[PDB]
Amino acid sequence: PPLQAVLVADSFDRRFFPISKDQPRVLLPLANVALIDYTLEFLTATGVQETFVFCCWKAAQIKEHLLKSKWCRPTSLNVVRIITSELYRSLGDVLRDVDAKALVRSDFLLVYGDVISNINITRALEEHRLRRKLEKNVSVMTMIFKESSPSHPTRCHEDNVVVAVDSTTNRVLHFQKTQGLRRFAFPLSLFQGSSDGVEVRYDLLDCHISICSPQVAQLFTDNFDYQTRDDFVRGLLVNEEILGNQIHMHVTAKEYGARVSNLHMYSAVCADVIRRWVYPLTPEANFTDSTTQSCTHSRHNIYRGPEVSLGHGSILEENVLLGSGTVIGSNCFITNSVIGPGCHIGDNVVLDQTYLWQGVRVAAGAQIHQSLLCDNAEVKERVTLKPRSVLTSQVVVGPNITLPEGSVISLHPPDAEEDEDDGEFS
Amino acid sequence: LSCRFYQHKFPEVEDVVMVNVRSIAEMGAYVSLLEYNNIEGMILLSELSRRRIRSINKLIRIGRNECVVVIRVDKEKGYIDLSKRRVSPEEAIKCEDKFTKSKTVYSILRHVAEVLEYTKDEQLESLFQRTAWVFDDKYKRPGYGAYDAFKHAVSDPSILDSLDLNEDEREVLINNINRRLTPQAVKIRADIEVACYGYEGIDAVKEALRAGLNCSTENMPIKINLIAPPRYVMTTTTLERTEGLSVLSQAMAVIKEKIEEKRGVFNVQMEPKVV
Amino acid sequence: MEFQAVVMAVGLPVGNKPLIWYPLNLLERVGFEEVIVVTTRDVQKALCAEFKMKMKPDIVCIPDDADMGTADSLRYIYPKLKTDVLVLSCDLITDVALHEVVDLFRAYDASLAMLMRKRDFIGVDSTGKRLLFMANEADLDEELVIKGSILQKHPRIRFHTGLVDAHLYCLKKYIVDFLMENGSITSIRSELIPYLVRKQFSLKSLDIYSFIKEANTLNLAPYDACWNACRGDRWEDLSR
Amino acid sequence: LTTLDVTKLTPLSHEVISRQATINIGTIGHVAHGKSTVVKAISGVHTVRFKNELERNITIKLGYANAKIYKLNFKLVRHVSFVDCPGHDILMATMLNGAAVMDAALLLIAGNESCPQPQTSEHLAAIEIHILILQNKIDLVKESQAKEQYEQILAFVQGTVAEGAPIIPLKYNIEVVCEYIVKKIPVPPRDFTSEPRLIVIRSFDVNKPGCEVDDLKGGVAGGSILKGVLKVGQEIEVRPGIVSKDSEGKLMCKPIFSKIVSLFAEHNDLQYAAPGGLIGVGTKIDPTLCRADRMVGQVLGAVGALPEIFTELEISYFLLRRLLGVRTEGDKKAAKVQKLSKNEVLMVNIGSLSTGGRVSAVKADLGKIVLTNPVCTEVGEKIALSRRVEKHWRLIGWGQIRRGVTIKPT
Amino acid sequence: GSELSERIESFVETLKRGGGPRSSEEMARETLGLLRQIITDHRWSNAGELMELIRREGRRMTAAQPSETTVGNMVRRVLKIIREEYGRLHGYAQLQSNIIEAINELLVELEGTMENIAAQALEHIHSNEVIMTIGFSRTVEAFLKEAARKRKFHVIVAECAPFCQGHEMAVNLSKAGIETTVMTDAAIFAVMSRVNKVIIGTKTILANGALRAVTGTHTLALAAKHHSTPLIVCAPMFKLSPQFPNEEDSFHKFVAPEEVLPFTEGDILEKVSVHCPVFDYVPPELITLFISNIGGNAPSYIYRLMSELYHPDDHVL
Repeated sequence: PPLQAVLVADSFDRRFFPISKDQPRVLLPLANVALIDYTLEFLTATGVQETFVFCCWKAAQIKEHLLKSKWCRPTSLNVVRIITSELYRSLGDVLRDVDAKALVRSDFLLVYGDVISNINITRALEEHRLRRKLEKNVSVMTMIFKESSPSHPTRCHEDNVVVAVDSTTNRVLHFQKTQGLRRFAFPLSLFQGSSDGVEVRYDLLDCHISICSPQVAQLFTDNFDYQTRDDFVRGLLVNEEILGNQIHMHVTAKEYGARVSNLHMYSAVCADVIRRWVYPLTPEANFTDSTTQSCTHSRHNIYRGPEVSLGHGSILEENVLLGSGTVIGSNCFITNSVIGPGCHIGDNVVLDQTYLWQGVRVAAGAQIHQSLLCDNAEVKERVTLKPRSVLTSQVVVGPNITLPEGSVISLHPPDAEEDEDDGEFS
Repeated sequence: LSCRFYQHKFPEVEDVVMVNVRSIAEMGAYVSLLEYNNIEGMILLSELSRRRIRSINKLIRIGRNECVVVIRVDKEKGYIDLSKRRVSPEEAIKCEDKFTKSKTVYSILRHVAEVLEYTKDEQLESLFQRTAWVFDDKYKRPGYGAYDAFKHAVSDPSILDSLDLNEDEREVLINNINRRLTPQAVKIRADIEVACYGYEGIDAVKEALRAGLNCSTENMPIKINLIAPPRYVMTTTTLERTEGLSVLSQAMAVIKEKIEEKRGVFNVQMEPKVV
Repeated sequence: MEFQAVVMAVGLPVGNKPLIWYPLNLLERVGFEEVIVVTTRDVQKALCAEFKMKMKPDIVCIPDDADMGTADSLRYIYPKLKTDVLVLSCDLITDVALHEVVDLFRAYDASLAMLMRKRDFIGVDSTGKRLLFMANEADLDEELVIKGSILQKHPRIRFHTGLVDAHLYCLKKYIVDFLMENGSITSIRSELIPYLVRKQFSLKSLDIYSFIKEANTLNLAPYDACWNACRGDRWEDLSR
Repeated sequence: LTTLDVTKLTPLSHEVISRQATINIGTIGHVAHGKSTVVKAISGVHTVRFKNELERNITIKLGYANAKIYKLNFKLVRHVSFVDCPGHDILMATMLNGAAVMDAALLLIAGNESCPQPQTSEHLAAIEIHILILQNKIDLVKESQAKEQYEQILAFVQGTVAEGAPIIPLKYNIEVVCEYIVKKIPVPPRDFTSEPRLIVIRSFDVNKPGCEVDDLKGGVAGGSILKGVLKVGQEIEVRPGIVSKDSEGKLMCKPIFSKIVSLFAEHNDLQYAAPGGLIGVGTKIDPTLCRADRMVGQVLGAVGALPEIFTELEISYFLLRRLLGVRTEGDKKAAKVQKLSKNEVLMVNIGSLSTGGRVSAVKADLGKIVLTNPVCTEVGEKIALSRRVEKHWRLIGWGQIRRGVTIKPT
Repeated sequence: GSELSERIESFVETLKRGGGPRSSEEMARETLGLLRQIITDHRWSNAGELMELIRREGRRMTAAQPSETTVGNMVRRVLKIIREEYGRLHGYAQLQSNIIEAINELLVELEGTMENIAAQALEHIHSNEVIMTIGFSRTVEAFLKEAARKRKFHVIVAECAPFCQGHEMAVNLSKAGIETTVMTDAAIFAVMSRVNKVIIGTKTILANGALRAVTGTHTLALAAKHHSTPLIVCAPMFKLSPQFPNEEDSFHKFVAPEEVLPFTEGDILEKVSVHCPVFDYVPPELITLFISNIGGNAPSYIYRLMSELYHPDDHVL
């Protein structure tokens, strides 16, 4: 049987604002490569023969971005199907559109468009097919989690996930998040329904690579109230003797898998990509065959592109990526940072935990900590940036203007905190 | 209990033979001629390749079968000079196919003599000369003629009735030939998704299925089955699978034309492949 | 001396042999040269004369009151204990090698170490030895609650449902000191378990350990487990 | 065996020539999986078995069970269709959405106690509407059943203000209840002269796996006839049809016309089919177009029904304050239907069409619910509105369709 | 045609994603079959046009994976074979069948490599010997498992910390009964006082006699040079590369750091820098002897095999 996949290239939450008002979240680059390219490379290395990409907002930009990629070439083994509609606004709308179109056949993957992973899930699909052949198509969804300590900066407090499963047969019995909960409540019918074994798990980072049966689309066609994934599992687990459908689980300990929904998830996943945690998917390997993204791997995870033209006194110590044509001045100090292609850096600067995208221009004397600079940006001299600052789509910051900790400045007034100019004061 | 493969005990000059290397010496590589009752030959050190060869063991591979061309033969001295340099890949493939057909004929006559319980090698050689070498001398083709006569006798046994070996030996040879060289069985299965979302959808689907079943040739019935609601399986259990795949492709094209004439889609879920 | 074994009798020798003989024999096998035994007075205050008719080396039988509990039983013998307390019961015939719970009491320096053998839902850490939670619906209004600090410090907790308490504990000195300082406890099986399980969820803290055996099982006070006691003693007491 | 034919000009509801589907008798009580056993004791356990599949919508679909109540080698005159829907709120939203639905309500009462499930059943029967009370708790003591019948008659005396005048306190009791239902429930007036509209509730596939090329049965749909008469050979008109969004925008609904090859009920039905039963039509439809409950929610008209496929319906939002008859011992703000918030899913049950819709906009008298699937009932029909309270779809309000946005492709 | 580029792109992303196939002799056979498919599915008038073509696809195939040199040196060996045939035919139309039969000769040379090393293996093993190896390689385990047929000795298979592949070598040599001792990678100088000689494999032999191999073996070579024990590098001649060590810093292959420090370590993974190089560099002065299928060679002789198998005009590829 072939391997189908559904890719949700539009996560419908209002989190990357107003970064998403310029370019959708799946087109934002971690290290000069968009997230949909990472997801398509993960799907092609998985063994998926056909994908179904779904795009709602700014969909023409996504289409013209991925049409010139590696996966829509005729030499691609993984064929894609670009499906767009201005009507759907949720993941359940996507899955009921799949059920109305009848695209998949059996045992299809379901994934978002901003999932970073390198898991080969053939063992999980073997277990899912064996359970479907044994229980006569009773088990429906096989969720995939990664073992992780809860103190890790990857899993933030917005989507820390605690489950209650079986350790014998790996079926999911309870699922909840920790969105503002000090004491967690668990039901009691899971112990009476399974007296052979039960375990609670807080060590599971959610990768959102839930491989499914087409009964997921059936239940999404029936239940119109199921808006997204955790709605579906929270409605499926509390109703067991009606619409039985026991969800099973797979745990990965030797491969990486995550997604992004914050600046924190973006920064942690980017720091894991630069520190090669998602090997083989590394920026110097150039899994997307493009001459403007190939790099060379030096010591201490220093990735250098072509024609960089470093200056005297500029030191790169740890986890630095330099794109194509980014010029760097003298006496610089860059660490733990990703620099885009075609940038301009001044003199006597520090850049730690920062994400500079393409086309930016940094003047001399600028001190940037833990920030994010989007495309075509600019900053003058005598500026020092604080942690968790967002600069978005050519915002100019004038001299003698230090930003606070909470700082998001964009061209849109009400979505950001302010709108800047040649002078930062109004 | 063994014998040679052809009526001659020694190969002719420039005749490519299939050998297996038994040992390596300084003068060359000692081989055994598998189609001439394991007589000893020698591939020369100068004839092992067209390139300068430092050592004989780099390309000998004692235990591997190889095609070598005969350069010099001496029936009195017992010297057979062989050469791997002179043989071409086309001649190597020809010698491999000829050795495979001659080994199949040798196994068939060995099974026939084991059924006849002829423990003597002279009676087995007389059976060889009465079954295969007579056809090889009549058609003037060693290996090809006997295999062609056996492939014709597996279909029409009138060629086996001309052999005057015995009353039971001819029947045992015909049974061994029909059990060894007559495995004419194949199943070219294919999946096709033909449907019609129109007025007479099921009627046009049944008409396309009847038009596909009507295009089935003789001794090759294209059996259609409903594997799914939108998908169908068009199997064909018949011999000559190179023609059976073409017949299945023609039936699928006729079904697609009958589906498109009645305003219905017709996708090919699977091409014509053997089961 | 490291331990002072205390055998409880709260409602007894109804079977093929005396019910007091198996715990005492188990104790007198591996050490335990002096045993403190508590007599029963709820059903009848005359079993102590039946307790002094055995052939052990040394027994300490004391009279007790009728309306009393296990926590009151430990508070009654408080000025006569100077070391760690190892609590037992009468209706507990176990083929389990006793040294596992004592090894877990010594190796990690635990504050309480207990033995179970396959109602009360328990949660024990993935190592299989240190417990973290235990509760029943006799005292729970809500279904089940888990503290956040024990999930931050221990991310996976294996829960068990069919485990029953064999009533073989290992108390320290300060546990019995706090039990004597807090007279509100009457049943120590529901007091020393749950309060110490709550206080362990605080660095510098206390350790609680448990051994889940798979060799035999204990008995009960009622007649539900009185039919298997003779079948256990007919095939397990031949080696002892 | 029956002796029906295709010779009919003006049939009646109580016609003895059909003997397949005469009237419908709804049932809403305090069953908790007890009404199916009562319907099997009244009609038959394995009597209704035509085409089974995987249970897709258990609580959203209503199950019909035919019962040929005979009298006197017995003689049959009228049959009753037992409509046992899972969940009393689904049967209440279907009955209170127009006309000719749940004609003979049967209040399955229990002689054990007077719990709140019977109060919710009485509230649903009052919101739907001829009631038929029946005590199901058989095999009790005489004084205990007398006190329970006194308590039930005291509860039904408060029920007698609205509709509370049935009286019934194991096979003999079922036969007496069947005789009382045959003597009490009158023949309801059904419109036979109109066009046949078969609202599909559960579709099935009659083609088995690995069938022959010529022996292919496609599109064995199943539903309920609202009004009219459906004959074999008439071209049915699926008004919803195939909804396709391949134009990258507003989805177009192509109506697929299919010739009705047969009208197959639970028994071997004739060519003519009347309303008041689970009418099964095997038409000339493809198997992919009519999969397992794929063609549900489609109004299978006969003469080109006027109801067009609406994508967004603006109706009059009129929600109740509390739930009808649902009040537990706690009642800690549970029976309180909230206002229609934006982007909220609602299960609008227009007659038999139970379609989901998001609340796009509403200003104090009218909510413009954008439906997920295309629905086509009428331009001013009584549309209900439900909401999942706690793992169960419960009714929250009713209204009248004030405006719509129609679309009809070809 | 198109199927050629299908197979080429499949080979390219197979090398890009993981190790497909597992061992190297199958990969060399795949590379030679792909190269004969490239020379049998094209049209050319001069040999230089096919030379530029093969240089371009060699650049592509080594840009797929710069750490694995077998495809690149196989492309370079095919290039030198084409150059030798053009030189011997220049001093025209029969060139293609000559390259076909030369590739067939290279395939017969390549299939009988490990068994030739096994045939010459008895010239390096005496009775009651202490052998220490590193990593896992089928050549060295075949070497030892057939050298134990007439001799009795001891092999100490030391595991490597990123992927303990020496456990497979230990359970494969223990089935033959060579008294296998399993140790870690930290006790090598702790056991170098008793190891008589070191018989290891490698991944790539460099042009100056140096070699990249499984990581931790430069430490083993340093300890064996300290104890003056001879080193036996049982290596075939398709792992021979002209790539110099100091060349654009593209030496080591770094993999995911999960095998060194797991993801369940805590919040301390953010402020730590974990590297996992699976290969290591050994200079030729720490190597005593190479064992190829043509015999034993010195590290002072790798330049002659380099000039005999490769051309200096094809080092840039």
